[PDB]
Amino acid sequence: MSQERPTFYRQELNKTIWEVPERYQNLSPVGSGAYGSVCAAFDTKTGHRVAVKKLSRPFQSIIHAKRTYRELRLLKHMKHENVIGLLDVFTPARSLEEFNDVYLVTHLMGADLNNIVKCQKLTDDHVQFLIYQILRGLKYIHSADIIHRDLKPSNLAVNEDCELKILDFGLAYVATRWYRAPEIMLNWMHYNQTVDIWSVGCIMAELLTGRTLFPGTDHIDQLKLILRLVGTPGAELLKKISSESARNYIQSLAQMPKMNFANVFIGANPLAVDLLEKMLVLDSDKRITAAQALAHAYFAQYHDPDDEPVADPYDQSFESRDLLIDEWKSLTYDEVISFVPPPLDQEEMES
Ligand SMILES: Nc1c(C(=O)NCc2ccc(C(=O)N[C@@H](CCC3CCCCC3)C(=O)NCCc3ccc(Cl)cc3)cc2)cnn1-c1ccccc1
Repeated sequence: MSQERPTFYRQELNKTIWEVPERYQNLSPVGSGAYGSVCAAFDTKTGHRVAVKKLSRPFQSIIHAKRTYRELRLLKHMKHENVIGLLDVFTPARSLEEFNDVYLVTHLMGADLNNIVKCQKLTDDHVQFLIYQILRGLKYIHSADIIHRDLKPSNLAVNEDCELKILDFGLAYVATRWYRAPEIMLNWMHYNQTVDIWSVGCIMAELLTGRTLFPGTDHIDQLKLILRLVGTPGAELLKKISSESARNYIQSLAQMPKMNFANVFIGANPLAVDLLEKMLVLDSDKRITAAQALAHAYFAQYHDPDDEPVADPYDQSFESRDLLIDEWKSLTYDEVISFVPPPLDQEEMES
C-alpha cells in the first residue's frame, strides 16, 4: 500500500544529459532548439505522447531562481481546458543538497496559431471558436489575478479538433510588442488585466485580414501605428498618464481621429467588427473584459456561462518578497516534492 516512487534512467541527447523516470520512453528532441531543451516522449502510464522540458540554468541567479519558482507555481495552478497544464514535475535529486535540474512534463501541444494560418484559410466559424477559447482561458487566469502580458499567435497552441491552449514559451520572428497594449508597452500607468484583451483584439484582426494589425519596429513606431487606428488620446485618458514628458510627447503629435472600424475591416462579420471596437479601446478603463467579451453576440454558437469557469485563488504573496538564491531554490524544491498529479483523462474510444 505505499506509493510507488520512480526509478530513473540516464541518457545523452544533443550533448545534453537527460535523467527521467522509466515511465517516459523514446525521448526525441523537438523544435530544433527553438523552445529550449524539450523532448517528445511516450508516457507509458497514459499511453500518450508528452513533452518533457529540462529547464535551462534554473538557479543561475536570484532572478532566474525566482523565475523558476514563479513558473512552477503558475503551472501547478492551471487547471483549465484552454490553458497549459502540468502533467508532472521531477528531479533526479534525492535531496535539496543535490538539487540542480528541474524537468517539466506537459501535453505535446498542437501547432501554433501562425502555423494554423500558414497551412489553411480560416472560416468565420473557426475565427469565432479560436477567439472564444482564448477569452475563455483569459476569464480563468484573470479571475486569479494572473495577467499573461505576452499574448501573440506563437503562444497559442491549436490541435486538429481546433481546440486551443494559452501558454508562454518565454525567452528565446513575431514580436510580442506588435500585440501589446500601449499603456503597458510605454509604462503610462499601472495597468489592468485588459492589456490581454488588447492582444486578443490584435490577434482577431490578423485572423480576419491575414495581416499583422500593428507591426511596429520599436515603441514609437508601434504607438504611431496604434494611434492611426484608434485616434490620439482624449483629455480623460491623458490625465491618467503619470509622466509629464510622456504627456508632452503625446500632445506634440499630429492629432488623429478614430477610424471607423467598419471601413477598415470591410468584408468582416459586423459582429466581429463591433467586438474589435470594444477590445481595441485606448483607455483601458473602458476596454471590454474577457468575461464580458464571452457574452458578445459574435460567440452565440459557442457561449455557455455555466461552462466558463473561474480559477481557485492563487497566492502571489511571494512576488513581493526579496529572497536569496538558496531560498528561492528551496521553495522550488518544496513545490517539486509537493506536486500531486492530475488523473488520466477520459479514455473513450470512438474507433
Ligand atoms: N515545445 C512544446 C512543449 C513544451 O515546451 N512544453 C513545456 C512548457 C512548459 C511551460 C510552458 C509555459 O507556458 N510556461 C508559462 C506558465 C504560466 C503561464 C501559462 C499561460 C497563462 C499565463 C501563465 C510560463 O511561466 N512561461 C514563462 C514566461 C516568461 C519567462 C521569462 C520572461 Cl523574462 C518572461 C516570461 C510552456 C511549455 C509542448 N509541446 N511542444 C511542442 C509544440 C509543437 C510542436 C512540437 C512541440
